[PDB]
Amino acid sequence: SRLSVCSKLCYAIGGAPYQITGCAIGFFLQIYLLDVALLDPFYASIILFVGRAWDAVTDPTVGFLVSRTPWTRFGRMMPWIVLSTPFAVLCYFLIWYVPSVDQGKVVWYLIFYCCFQTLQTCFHVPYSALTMFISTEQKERDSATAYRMTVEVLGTLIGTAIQGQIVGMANAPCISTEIDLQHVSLQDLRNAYMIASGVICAIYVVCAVVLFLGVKEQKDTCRVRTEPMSFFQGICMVMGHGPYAKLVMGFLFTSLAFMLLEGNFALFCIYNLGFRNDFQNVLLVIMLSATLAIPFWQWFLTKFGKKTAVYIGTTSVVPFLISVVLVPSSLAVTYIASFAAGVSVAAAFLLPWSMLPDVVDDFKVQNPESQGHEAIFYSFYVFFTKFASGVSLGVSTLSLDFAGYVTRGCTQPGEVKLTLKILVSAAPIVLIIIGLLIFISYPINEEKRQGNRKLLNEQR
Amino acid sequence: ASKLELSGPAEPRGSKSAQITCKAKGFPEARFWVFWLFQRAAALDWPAANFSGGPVQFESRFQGNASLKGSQAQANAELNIGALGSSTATYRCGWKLANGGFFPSWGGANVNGAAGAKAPAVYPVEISGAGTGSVTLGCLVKGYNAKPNLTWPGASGALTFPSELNGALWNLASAVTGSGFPSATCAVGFGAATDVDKKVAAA
Amino acid sequence: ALDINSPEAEKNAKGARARITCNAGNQVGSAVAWFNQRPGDPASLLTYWAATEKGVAGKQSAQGASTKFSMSSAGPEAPSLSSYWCLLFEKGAFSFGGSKLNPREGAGPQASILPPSADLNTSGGAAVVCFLPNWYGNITVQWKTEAPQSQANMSWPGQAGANAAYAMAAVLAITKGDYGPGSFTCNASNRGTGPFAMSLN
Ligand SMILES: CC/C=C/C/C=C/C/C=C\CCCCCCCC(=O)OC[C@@H](O)COP(=O)(O)OCC[N+](C)(C)C
Ligand SMILES: CCCCCCCCCCCCO[C@@H]1O[C@H](CO)[C@@H](O[C@H]2O[C@H](CO)[C@@H](O)[C@H](O)[C@H]2O)[C@H](O)[C@H]1O
Ligand SMILES: CCCCCCCCCCCCO[C@@H]1O[C@H](CO)[C@@H](O[C@H]2O[C@H](CO)[C@@H](O)[C@H](O)[C@H]2O)[C@H](O)[C@H]1O
Ligand SMILES: CCCCCCCCCCCCO[C@@H]1O[C@H](CO)[C@@H](O[C@H]2O[C@H](CO)[C@@H](O)[C@H](O)[C@H]2O)[C@H](O)[C@H]1O
Ligand SMILES: CCCCCCCCCCCCO[C@@H]1O[C@H](CO)[C@@H](O[C@H]2O[C@H](CO)[C@@H](O)[C@H](O)[C@H]2O)[C@H](O)[C@H]1O
Ligand SMILES: CCCCCCCCCCCCO[C@@H]1O[C@H](CO)[C@@H](O[C@H]2O[C@H](CO)[C@@H](O)[C@H](O)[C@H]2O)[C@H](O)[C@H]1O
Ligand SMILES: CCCCCCCCCCCCO[C@@H]1O[C@H](CO)[C@@H](O[C@H]2O[C@H](CO)[C@@H](O)[C@H](O)[C@H]2O)[C@H](O)[C@H]1O
Ligand SMILES: CCCCCCCCCCCCO[C@@H]1O[C@H](CO)[C@@H](O[C@H]2O[C@H](CO)[C@@H](O)[C@H](O)[C@H]2O)[C@H](O)[C@H]1O
Ligand SMILES: CCCCCCCCCCCCO[C@@H]1O[C@H](CO)[C@@H](O[C@H]2O[C@H](CO)[C@@H](O)[C@H](O)[C@H]2O)[C@H](O)[C@H]1O
Ligand SMILES: CCCCCCCCCCCCO[C@@H]1O[C@H](CO)[C@@H](O[C@H]2O[C@H](CO)[C@@H](O)[C@H](O)[C@H]2O)[C@H](O)[C@H]1O
Ligand SMILES: CCCCCCCCCCCCO[C@@H]1O[C@H](CO)[C@@H](O[C@H]2O[C@H](CO)[C@@H](O)[C@H](O)[C@H]2O)[C@H](O)[C@H]1O
Ligand code: NA
Repeated sequence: SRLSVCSKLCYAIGGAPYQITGCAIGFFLQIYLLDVALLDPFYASIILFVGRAWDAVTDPTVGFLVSRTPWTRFGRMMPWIVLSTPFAVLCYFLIWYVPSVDQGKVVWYLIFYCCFQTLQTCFHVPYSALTMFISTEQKERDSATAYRMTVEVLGTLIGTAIQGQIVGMANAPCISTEIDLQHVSLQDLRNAYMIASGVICAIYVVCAVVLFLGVKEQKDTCRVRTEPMSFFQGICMVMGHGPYAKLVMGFLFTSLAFMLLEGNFALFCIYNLGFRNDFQNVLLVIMLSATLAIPFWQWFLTKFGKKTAVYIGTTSVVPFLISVVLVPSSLAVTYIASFAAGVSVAAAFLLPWSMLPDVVDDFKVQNPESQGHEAIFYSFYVFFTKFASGVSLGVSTLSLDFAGYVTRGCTQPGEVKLTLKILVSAAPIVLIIIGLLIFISYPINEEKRQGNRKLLNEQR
Repeated sequence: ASKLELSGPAEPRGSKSAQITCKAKGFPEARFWVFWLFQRAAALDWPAANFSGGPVQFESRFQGNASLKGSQAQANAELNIGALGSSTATYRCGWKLANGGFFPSWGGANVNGAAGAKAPAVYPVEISGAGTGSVTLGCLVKGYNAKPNLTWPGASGALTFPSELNGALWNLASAVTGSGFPSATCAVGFGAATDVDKKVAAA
Repeated sequence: ALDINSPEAEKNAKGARARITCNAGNQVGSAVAWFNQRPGDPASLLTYWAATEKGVAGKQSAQGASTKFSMSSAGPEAPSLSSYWCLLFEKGAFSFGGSKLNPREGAGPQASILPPSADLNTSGGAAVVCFLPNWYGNITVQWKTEAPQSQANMSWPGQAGANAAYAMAAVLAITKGDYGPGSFTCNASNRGTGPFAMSLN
């Protein structure tokens, strides 16, 4: 009476349209607001900060509201998903819709990215809580989480492959300026964005229908725990631990560097590298390398340990990020640095999860009383990885506004391209170095004590 | 707020060189392209743009005629006009929004590239002798090189026509539709000491 | 350069609506700025991109996808009867077109010929002045010194604040040696189905 392969596949497929919307927004929303929606970069900085930041805020609030949801006739998590999908797809479509408003398109966009965050939060937080309701066996939950991770990585690949190849199919004319001194339309680019958003909304629905039909919740009613934002002593207990903190701050700074790269690499490809037509192929090559490098780093964490894996995995992108701003925009250099950056992306977003069970065993050895420490650690990481990435994207687009970013443009001035070189070469390398210095101060020292902590797992 | 203050109107003499200043307030001048326009009697033209911490970009019609300079130690942008003769226009210095290409703030300073300086002549043009209802009286101001001001003693029916160039001087006319005619005079005020008022007689 | 073109240099609008059209020479990608200049004042920004206003009255709206753009004044008041300019911000060389609004009135021109005075005839000159004080539309002036003449200078004011009618003064400059050609006549041609002729001998 365990989970079938079809139920785990439906639960896995239900988590993909999300990654798809995350990759589409995080790679293309800045260039949509700057070049397609024709907004002021101050307003684009406001929108890109407030959508992520407010998003992070709603995550524990929707977690608290979901944790008090009573048992209905359809389940505890399925009513939220089913009743929040058709509003989330409408808000997602109206994110990439350019309205005919005489004043205040910033208010239109602010409403959606943020409302979408609320709605998607209402789709994803019950979806993340559904792992405790699909089955009572821990091996079944681990297999369902492995299926969910595989389909999350595949939807990460698909989300830059549908939006990128659709909105890059129909280009738009560019706007010359005084620095430039001495048939496709802008409406076709907006129609391509609407077509890509309609395809992603169709995927969302289809996967929501698949998740509703293929997943049951079994009516367990045999466990009880706390809620997000109801108590905060557990967060202080997690932050009081040494390795737990070190891990969350390192993974934070590293994810902050790579989220800054994800936000501001489309504009670096369009303007600094001169790839206004073929930036989506560079993003697709990065995502293909990040998909194909995951078994490589899975083999590498067993072959050569995990200390050198996180020492060289997150820092392999450093000479390539130097080289992309130290060459005069070569195509082959761009593609080989795209492959290296995909390998480093796979390392930096895979190997902390390999580090995590050693820290879990060390925390179980340190504290015999443990309940929900992993969930509150992941919630703390998520919020910050969201709030501080919103701060970073707002600071980036505000620096573009200060430097004089011409919308579209065909050539940026030397002040804007210097800010792009800093935002893809100086600041992410600085954040990676800070995260590596936090990873140096690591008293667990990989398995060399943690296996002894596993002996403590044999003790208790 | 953000504003741009220029110099006064200038009168270069034939083939001089005229420097028009534009002092900015309310924004860093080294971040924005400060522009320089040209409004004739017809429409608006576009001489050039100047980045105060970098390059100057001209229109091909104004290369060699215009020379834009930027003093960033005095938040000032200047346009130097070389050879003239038909550059009698109004020059604006409205800077550009750094993202779009349009001009939020603006300017305005006249340039009148002519020669001569003379006192106007006033002629009381009147009716030939016919009369039907209201009478139409006139006042012709001919031969000056400034801006005049024509007036009538408390009568509001006057049409003072815009002045025109004939040779190197200006010509202007004024008309009054007055019903009764006890006495009417025409007053002309001028920048120079030429405040001559002439009565309008019959025949 | 891009040939931005505002076709109507003058438009008639009283209180209902005005649609000022601007035709670009190139597909500018909805990058058209709209400025408003009042006489004696610099140009002030009204609209940019498709329809984005800049701190102005809500009656000013704009539209246009590509190569054809419009600015709508749905509430035209007394300050809204000024000059308007459409600018491109697609390419580096920036260009303007020129337009103006006017109220609507009736018809009916006037004419009055005035001979040179004795003071002007004393100091070596003879200017015959034809005043055309009140009319609406476009008018033409023909000078006949028993022959057509093309040495006269004309001047027009704007539209009056009260009467909402235009004016015109035509001055014919003739020296004292050329002051014997017969009789001087001033003919006015408006939309009145006949020229109005004044003369002096
Ligand atoms: C040459 C340089 C190349 C640079 C950058 C490549 C970057 C991608 C970065 C990350 C994705 C990691 C994909 C694997 C799954 C990990 C979890 C994750 O993907 O991120 C976790 C979360 O903490 C961030 O969530 P996020 O805000 O990004 O997505 C929410 C969508 N939305 C905003 C609408 C609510
Ligand atoms: C922008 C979108 C923001 C999120 C939208 C969320 C709106 C829906 C809020 C529902 C959250 C929980 O909703 C609330 O749950 C509690 C659970 O005790 C219910 O409370 C009641 O139901 C249960 C079940 O019989 C009883 O045990 C309980 O004693 C009783 O008080 C409330 O009737 C319900 O209103
Ligand atoms: C799109 C944004 C909204 C996203 C979230 C949408 C789903 C929110 C959770 C679904 C709960 C719906 O709201 C629910 O309605 C029913 C009927 O009124 C009530 O639920 C209650 O109904 C019956 C009768 O009392 C009992 O089984 C029990 O007490 C409880 O289930 C509560 O009011 C609330 O639990
Ligand atoms: C799965 C996808 C399903 C999507 C189906 C939903 C239909 C989507 C079509 C877009 C409809 C919205 O269209 C958009 O609505 C807003 C409503 O404020 C309009 O905005 C209009 O009202 C506002 C007032 O609030 C004015 O400031 C504005 O001048 C005016 O244009 C936009 O001009 C219009 O472009
Ligand atoms: C829109 C997106 C489209 C996506 C299309 C759907 C993709 C198909 C998903 C196939 C993923 C297969 O997932 C596979 O599950 C099995 C579980 O039995 C895992 O197998 C392993 O799971 C865990 C490892 O954590 C171990 O406890 C277990 O002993 C071992 O069998 C594989 O590591 C995983 O690769
Ligand atoms: C397993 C489920 C996941 C499946 C996800 C989908 C993966 C397959 C993505 C679609 C294939 C597109 O793949 C991409 O296509 C474009 C052509 O349009 C190629 O682009 C190529 O052609 C263009 C011509 O314009 C040139 O810039 C250059 O010759 C080259 O970049 C890319 O090199 C290739 O990476
Ligand atoms: C699940 C896998 C998903 C794979 C991708 C599926 C969608 C692939 C996109 C192909 C369709 C878009 O390809 C091309 O786009 C342009 C818009 O820029 C369309 O052009 C037209 O779009 C719509 C169609 O009603 C019109 O409103 C518009 O006036 C017109 O420009 C072309 O008719 C279409 O041939
Ligand atoms: C698998 C399901 C998903 C398949 C794809 C579904 C996506 C649907 C989007 C199709 C694109 C429709 O795009 C259509 O094109 C015309 C082009 O004039 C646009 O129409 C526009 O024309 C002018 C342009 O200034 C304006 O009046 C206004 O902005 C708008 O009306 C609209 O953007 C839309 O009506
Ligand atoms: C689930 C997969 C399907 C996803 C796509 C489903 C929705 C398809 C609609 C996409 C194109 C929307 O196109 C949009 O339609 C709305 C009307 O509703 C128009 O909106 C306009 O409607 C009328 C004029 O037509 C006016 O009140 C006003 O000018 C404006 O509100 C926009 O000019 C157009 O941009
Ligand atoms: C460790 C944290 C990161 C540390 C390193 C990050 C900062 C690196 C310092 C770079 C020097 C900054 O100084 C900046 O350089 C640019 C170079 O285009 C120059 O910028 C100036 O010159 C260029 C032309 O060369 C003009 O187009 C530009 O309009 C003008 O502002 C100025 O000299 C100065 O504004
Ligand atoms: C939670 C968010 C935290 C920050 C919230 C702050 C929001 C404040 C609202 C913006 C009000 C002032 O905004 C600031 O002033 C000027 C004019 O007033 C605006 O306008 C400026 O850019 C526009 C382009 O759209 C130009 O047309 C205009 O000429 C220029 O002055 C800018 O948008 C901004 O530089
Ligand atoms: Na987010």
